[PDB]
Amino acid sequence: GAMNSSNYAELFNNDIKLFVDDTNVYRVTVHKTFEGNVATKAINGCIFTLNPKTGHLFLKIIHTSVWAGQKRLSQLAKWKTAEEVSALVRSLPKEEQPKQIIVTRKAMLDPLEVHMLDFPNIAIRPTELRLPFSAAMSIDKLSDVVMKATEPQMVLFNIYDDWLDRISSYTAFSRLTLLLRALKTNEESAKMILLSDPTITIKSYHLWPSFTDEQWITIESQMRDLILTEYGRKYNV
Amino acid sequence: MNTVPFTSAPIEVTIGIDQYSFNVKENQPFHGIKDIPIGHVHVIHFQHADNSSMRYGYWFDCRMGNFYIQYDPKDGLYKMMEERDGAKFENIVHNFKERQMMVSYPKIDEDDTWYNLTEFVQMDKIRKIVRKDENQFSYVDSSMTTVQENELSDPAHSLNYTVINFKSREAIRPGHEMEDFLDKSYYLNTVMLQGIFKNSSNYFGELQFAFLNAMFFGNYGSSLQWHAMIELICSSATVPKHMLDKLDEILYYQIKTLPEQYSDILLNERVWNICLYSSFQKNSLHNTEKIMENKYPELL
Repeated sequence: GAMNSSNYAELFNNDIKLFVDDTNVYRVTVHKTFEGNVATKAINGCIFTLNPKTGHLFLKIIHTSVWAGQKRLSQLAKWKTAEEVSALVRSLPKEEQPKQIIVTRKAMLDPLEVHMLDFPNIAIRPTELRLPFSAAMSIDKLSDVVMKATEPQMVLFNIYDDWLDRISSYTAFSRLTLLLRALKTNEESAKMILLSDPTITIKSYHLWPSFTDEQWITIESQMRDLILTEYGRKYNV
Repeated sequence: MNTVPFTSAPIEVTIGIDQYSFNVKENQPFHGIKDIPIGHVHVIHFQHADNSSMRYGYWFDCRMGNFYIQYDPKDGLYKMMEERDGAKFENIVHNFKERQMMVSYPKIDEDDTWYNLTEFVQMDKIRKIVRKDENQFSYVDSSMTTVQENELSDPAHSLNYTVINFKSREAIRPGHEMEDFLDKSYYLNTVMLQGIFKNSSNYFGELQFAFLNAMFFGNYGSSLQWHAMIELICSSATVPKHMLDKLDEILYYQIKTLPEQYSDILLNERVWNICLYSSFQKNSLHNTEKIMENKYPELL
């Protein structure tokens, strides 16, 4: 059924599963027209499809050309997401296809379900968790590859860099969601925290800086403090 | 004008015939129902004074034979049976009328209610949904389950309605996932009307029979079937104009005939608000929409 705090450790067993997040598929700017009316302009987008056990990220770039001459775009985005997730599953060898797909927004259930009719033994599940995967375009190298794209394109990443050489999936995913939660509530400070010290660099094949174990502890503390501050501000507590 | 005699009434029971019903007391001298209008199907049904669970009954057409009722004390219920001996049957029927022990089918001459609820119901199609080919009449009760319900257990006792499932391969063409799921016209007209039902009268007939089983026996799967066949039309952008107008009449007399106190289990809130107000066909059910507002605005 729905994924919540209770059944949380199921993410890290040896059943292949993916998260699908559609929040950045259809991205717009809003502006005024010569005559004073409002208009949208689309920019490039991405499906965020992630295996939380291994870190592998299947970043499917959604080029503005896909919207050309289409109506009801926010509804289409959901069907285009599902079509692309389904083609990704079909492209994977049988033993790599997932047993479950977990959608971060419940409106994706019916479109994915319909696109996956060919895979009845793959369970499509909602979640009650409030995951921060929309902040993915706050990771500099992911936003860069999305914005530069000139055609539809799939790009692969390990969202955990090399962390699994030293920590568990459970711990890797808790670090990833804490970094992304921080980036979501206050992007400017989050990124300040990550980069203040020019002597800690990002390897060319990595997304995050190359912190030592001790430096990750200080960072995680700094990201926690950020998130709680911003909460007091929001709610006057 | 046809007759359905009863051998006796050994147990206190409420007897229904179509949309009429009578109370009969234990060993009251009751010997049948006369003046039943030839030309339509009919349903005679039962609810014992002691077990207000399990309403049951029999679908029949008097052109297809001479039928009568008889209590079975082993099985504990009123059974319909057929008499093949024509003379013996008229002899029973005449002697009971002479002794005036039969109630008269109580139709008002202005009243087209039963015709309007049964316009497209044919006995031959009923017998394909309730398969029991050794009888010319059909038994249904409160508890019988549908073929779709069984897939999610005794098949001899199943209601073999046509299976409708919006999230199925049958309903969704590969490559038209989004189109066919938002606009079921292809599932309706090609798969169901042209493919399975062959024409809309058979479709309307299954629809109407499903409603009558929900109404008279509270059969929950029939209620599910009726709402599904309605939803499939209302969710199709392209429906023949004749079907739309006929559907508005069909639903109106169904909503009109429903007992007021049952509107809570028998009317699916989501389906009706979608059909009358969101679907492609929101504006094509003017009569149905008007009687639902003036009689059950709570639901909406």
